[PDB]
Amino acid sequence: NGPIIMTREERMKIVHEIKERILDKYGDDVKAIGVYGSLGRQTDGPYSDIDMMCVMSTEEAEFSHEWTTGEWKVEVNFDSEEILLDYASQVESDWPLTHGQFFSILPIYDSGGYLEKVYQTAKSVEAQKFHDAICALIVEELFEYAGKWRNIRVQGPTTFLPSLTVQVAMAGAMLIGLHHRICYTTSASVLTEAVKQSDLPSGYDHLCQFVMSGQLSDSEKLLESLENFWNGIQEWTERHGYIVDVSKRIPF
Amino acid sequence: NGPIIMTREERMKIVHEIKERILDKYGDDVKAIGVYGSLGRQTDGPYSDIDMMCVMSTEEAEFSHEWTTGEWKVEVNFDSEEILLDYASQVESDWPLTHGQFFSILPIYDSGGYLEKVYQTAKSVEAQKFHDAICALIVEELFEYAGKWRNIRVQGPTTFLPSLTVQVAMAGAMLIGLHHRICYTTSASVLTEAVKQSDLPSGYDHLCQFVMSGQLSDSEKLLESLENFWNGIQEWTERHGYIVDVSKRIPF
Ligand SMILES: NC[C@@H]1O[C@H](O[C@H]2[C@@H](O)[C@H](O[C@@H]3[C@@H](O)[C@H](N)C[C@H](N)[C@H]3O[C@H]3O[C@H](CN)[C@@H](OP(=O)(O)OC[C@H]4O[C@@H](n5cnc6c(N)ncnc65)[C@H](O)[C@@H]4O)[C@H](O)[C@H]3N)O[C@@H]2CO)[C@H](N)[C@@H](O)[C@@H]1O
Ligand SMILES: NC[C@@H]1O[C@H](O[C@H]2[C@@H](O)[C@H](O[C@@H]3[C@@H](O)[C@H](N)C[C@H](N)[C@H]3O[C@H]3O[C@H](CN)[C@@H](OP(=O)(O)OC[C@H]4O[C@@H](n5cnc6c(N)ncnc65)[C@H](O)[C@@H]4O)[C@H](O)[C@H]3N)O[C@@H]2CO)[C@H](N)[C@@H](O)[C@@H]1O
Ligand SMILES: [Mg+2]
Ligand SMILES: [Mg+2]
Ligand SMILES: [Mg+2]
Ligand SMILES: [Mg+2]
Repeated sequence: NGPIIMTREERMKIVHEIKERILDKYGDDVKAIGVYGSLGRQTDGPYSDIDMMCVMSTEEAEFSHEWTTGEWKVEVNFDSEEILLDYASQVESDWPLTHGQFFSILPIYDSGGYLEKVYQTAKSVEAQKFHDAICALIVEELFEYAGKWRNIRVQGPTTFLPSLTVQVAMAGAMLIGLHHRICYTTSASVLTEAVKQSDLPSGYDHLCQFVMSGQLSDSEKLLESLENFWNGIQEWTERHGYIVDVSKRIPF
Repeated sequence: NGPIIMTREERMKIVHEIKERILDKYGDDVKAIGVYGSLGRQTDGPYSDIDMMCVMSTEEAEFSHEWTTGEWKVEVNFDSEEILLDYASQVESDWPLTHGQFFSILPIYDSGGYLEKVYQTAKSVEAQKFHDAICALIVEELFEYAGKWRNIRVQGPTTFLPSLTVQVAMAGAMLIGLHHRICYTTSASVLTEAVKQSDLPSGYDHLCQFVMSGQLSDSEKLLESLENFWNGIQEWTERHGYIVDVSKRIPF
């Protein structure tokens, strides 16, 4: 019934059982096996799960095995070296949430320093990619969110405002992480680490304190905190040179 | 800045200006042009944006133009017929959130009934795809969320509980939408439409009204409501046959 409590040593025993199954099934096509997530960081809790990544020599390989035993859960990703390195150098809007997995890999099997290659690739991403992701985030996510809460103020529904506020605070956290080109430790610590960073957009800290405390019932204060954060954004982007093109009416 | 107030008539003027550029640039490679989102449903609000889809004849075409003028925002997706039809028949975990776009397309240009083809494809998916997506959702998301809030109870951080509770309520809404094979109208109405459907898992209704009202500060009331919803999941999946074999420790 649900995830049960497990200690670190029992989880690692499962990891090596899976590693032996992987090597028995795929043999010399396995280049490397590593553990990421909290278990790879050696900070797994009693109810933490298991996340493993495998580097294959197998040409264009990209698949995953994700299952439960009813008591615990495992996910194993299988990728070719080319596919994995390409993904590790691609900066999407949620890069600060996702790509921390490449910075604390616990090696389990490695025939040729592949896990070190993935780490070097992830930490050497060209600065321009973060600049482009920040500008895309403002247009694709933040500008759209602003239209949604401004609609809520004039026509509702207020029952969406708590969920929307959570999404906006998360998007702002991604914006800060992209600026500092720093990945957050884990999903549970995204907002906690975001508000402790420097160069915050004005109004972001105040907005986060609603989400972190759970006080999301005052719709008129939420709308005002969102509006203050939005105004802070375009300040913030012109100070750091993240300028968005608003000049073309049809840009194709 | 942000999105300004616009009327429906101003939005439709922009749509026909964009369609007119599309035909000039791509000519006979344009199979169809349609409007989706709230404008395609003719329920756009004062701050709503513009969402358009374009079916191309050029095989493997898949690109998008998404921009702002500082005052309003537009997104135009360009897809080949095969890529679009394939996507319209694939049932992911967020299918109830995304695939409503194929059920209320406002036609603007159609050289061969392609927009009707996309609609028929979207509504003619065999039930097995929804059964598999429901089972995948429980393993990949709900079981994982249960481990995360159980970690919060024993080790924190409690500041993540409001955001996690919102994610669980959304995942439950996807679960209900997949069961009934009905997509939600828009993101703002996901929770409102989810709790009005029949055959809900026990405890989901109570959990949603925490999220819909914004009262997410009582951490222990949230944790108990989450556990009740999780218990409701097990009876609900048991009763409807969304069962996966969980007996093997490594099922590959
Ligand atoms: N593998 C290389 C590369 O991966 C790409 O795919 C992405 C992404 O699409 C995929 O997400 C998976 C979903 O597609 C699938 N439906 C369910 C899986 N559970 C998803 O896995 C990822 O998301 C969960 C989130 N619960 C991660 O588990 P966890 O919370 O325990 O976190 C462990 C560590 O992983 C990082 N992290 C945290 N949150 C996320 C999210 N939301 N996405 C991705 N990574 C996250 C964080 O550092 C944390 O410490 C799970 O580990 C994670 N794998 O996952 C991969 C990227 O990993 C493409 N398939 C392709 O380009 C190529 O294969
Ligand atoms: N086009 C065929 C197919 O699309 C696939 O791509 C997906 C998905 O990856 C993509 O999401 C876009 C992001 O990748 C991009 N970074 C930013 C874009 N803004 C995203 O567009 C989609 O998400 C927004 C969410 N705000 C949608 O806008 P909106 O709130 O105005 O909603 C309009 C209508 O669209 C439906 N809807 C609602 N929420 C969503 C979300 N989260 N995703 C997708 N659709 C949503 C709903 O019915 C509502 O009435 C935006 O319209 C939407 N396009 O978008 C497409 C899926 O549409 C692949 N690229 C590929 O398989 C192929 O191209
Ligand atoms: Mg984990
Ligand atoms: Mg995991
Ligand atoms: Mg819209
Ligand atoms: Mg839109």
